[PDB]
Amino acid sequence: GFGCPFNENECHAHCLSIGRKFGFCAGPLRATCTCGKQ
Repeated sequence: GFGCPFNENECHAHCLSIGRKFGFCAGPLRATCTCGKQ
């Protein structure tokens, strides 16, 4: 995905910064991140 496996901390913190409290990278390619609450 966008963050993992490259930078999970970034994707994670990034998603966490948009209100979401959890989330990971969405898709295999560096597209976006899948937040736990969209």
